[PDB]
Amino acid sequence: DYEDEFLRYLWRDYLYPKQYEWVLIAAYVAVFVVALVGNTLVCLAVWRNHHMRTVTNYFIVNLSLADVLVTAICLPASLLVDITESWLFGHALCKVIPYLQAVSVSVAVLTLSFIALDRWYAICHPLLFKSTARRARGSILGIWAVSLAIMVPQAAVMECSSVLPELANRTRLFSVCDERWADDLYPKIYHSCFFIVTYLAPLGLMAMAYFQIFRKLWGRQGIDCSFWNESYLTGSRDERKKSLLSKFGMDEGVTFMFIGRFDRGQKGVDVLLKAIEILSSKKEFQEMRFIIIGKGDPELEGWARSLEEKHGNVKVITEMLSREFVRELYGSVDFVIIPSYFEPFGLVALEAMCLGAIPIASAVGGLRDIITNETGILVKAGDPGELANAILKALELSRSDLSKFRENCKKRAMSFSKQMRARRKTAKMLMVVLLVFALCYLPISVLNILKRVFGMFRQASDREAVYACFTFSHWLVYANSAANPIIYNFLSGKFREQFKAAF
Ligand SMILES: Cc1ccc(-n2nccn2)c(C(=O)N2CCN(c3nc4cc(Cl)ccc4o3)CC[C@H]2C)c1
Repeated sequence: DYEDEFLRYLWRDYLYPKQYEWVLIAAYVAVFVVALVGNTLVCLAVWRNHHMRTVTNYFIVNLSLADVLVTAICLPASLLVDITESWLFGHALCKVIPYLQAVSVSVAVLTLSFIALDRWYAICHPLLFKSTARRARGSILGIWAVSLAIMVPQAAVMECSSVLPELANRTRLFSVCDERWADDLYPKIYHSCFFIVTYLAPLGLMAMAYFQIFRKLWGRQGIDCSFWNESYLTGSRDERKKSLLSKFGMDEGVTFMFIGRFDRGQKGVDVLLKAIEILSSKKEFQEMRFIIIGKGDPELEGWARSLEEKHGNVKVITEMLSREFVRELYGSVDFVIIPSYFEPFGLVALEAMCLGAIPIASAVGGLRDIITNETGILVKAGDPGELANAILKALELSRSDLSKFRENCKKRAMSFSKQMRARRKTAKMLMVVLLVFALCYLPISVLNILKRVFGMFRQASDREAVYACFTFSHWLVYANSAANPIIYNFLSGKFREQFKAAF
């Protein structure tokens, strides 16, 4: 009958001294200061400098401000509650602080989502990529609006109660803050939807987005620009060409060069050979030199050697060469032909371009991205005829200086390589941030979903370790706020620079 009543009456002053408290305090103040100075350093770094004012960094600022909010208001309250098992604040703050916590979690997740979306467009759909500062500073406002709108039920249900309800004796030592619902459907529904909205759906979506992003960035680390440059070549280019041609027993002429596996339906050496057969006539053919380098199918090798013994301006190399010598080739020949069928990386285009070799390549895959206007010739893949015509145009261009074209090739290759490297680094950082986020909010979510929907931890002496789980989960949640600036400091060069300069 009056068991809970009487037991509460007897044990109401039984404080149980927790063995590990000073470590919790130390952890909380550590996280507190680190999150504060870290996130403020983020905000300062971005706001002050102009090169930092990027959409990604505007969002990162939004995230940092969210974390600042949480760290300032909710972290100390969470510390006090978790240590003293009591609510030491007003009835108003009992609604406000958990509300601000929910809202800020929302803001954080949505921010990461917009980061992921922005990067997903920039990388996976470059053509549709629209991302001005006006969009960001206006989308952030939408994030805060929705976040401040959909969290009002939690503010509503937050109540500050103490002694067991329906009890005449309102005597108490301490009060506590918790949720008060009517129908038991309401808390289950709201908390399941809270887990879904603030964790499940956006982290799923972002998992997809970063999956596609990393799939698009995979294997694209760029090339060694320190190796692939003309600096290690001696003399003038035309004299290197003259030396090269005379070394193969040929005379001066507009030199084209293929390098790749002799494949049927990949590197397209067959397209090249066919194109040479097309060029076997015409007046222009004698003005051309061809150097076909590679090794693959015996049929294609024979097909090449036949041309090497038919036309005096065609040399075939099935010999194994060194990178230094390949470099020397790229810095000697006039044009390099990449008749690929689906070339996803086009490292030959980059490596050759860095050495002034002008690319004549099939408009497929990576090549399309690398070779733009005023920096190469692009061909419908597969068609030997259009390739031959491209070679003819190359010849008609060779009756001019071509030097600025080559310098354009160099610049394009270098900027492209640097861009893909920067891209890689950025995506890596954002990935790590998302990951650390997920791991940080995982325990509190598994606990909340196990406490508010699928039963609870309310029965008997099944509470002592559960409190410890909850305190740890809370601390972790706040530790994320300290984590992000550190992540930025290890994985973003510009943030490193600004974090150093701030001292
Ligand atoms: C302390 C803390 C930290 C993070 C939390 N989180 N889990 C998921 C998202 N974020 C929670 C938590 O379990 N939340 C979020 C909001 N809630 C809440 N209660 C709080 C009490 C204090 Cl002292 C300070 C902040 C508080 O936020 C009550 C509802 C419930 C869903 C609690």
